[PDB]
Amino acid sequence: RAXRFFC
Repeated sequence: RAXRFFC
């Protein structure tokens, strides 16, 4: 996605 939560 944007890499806020899954990074």
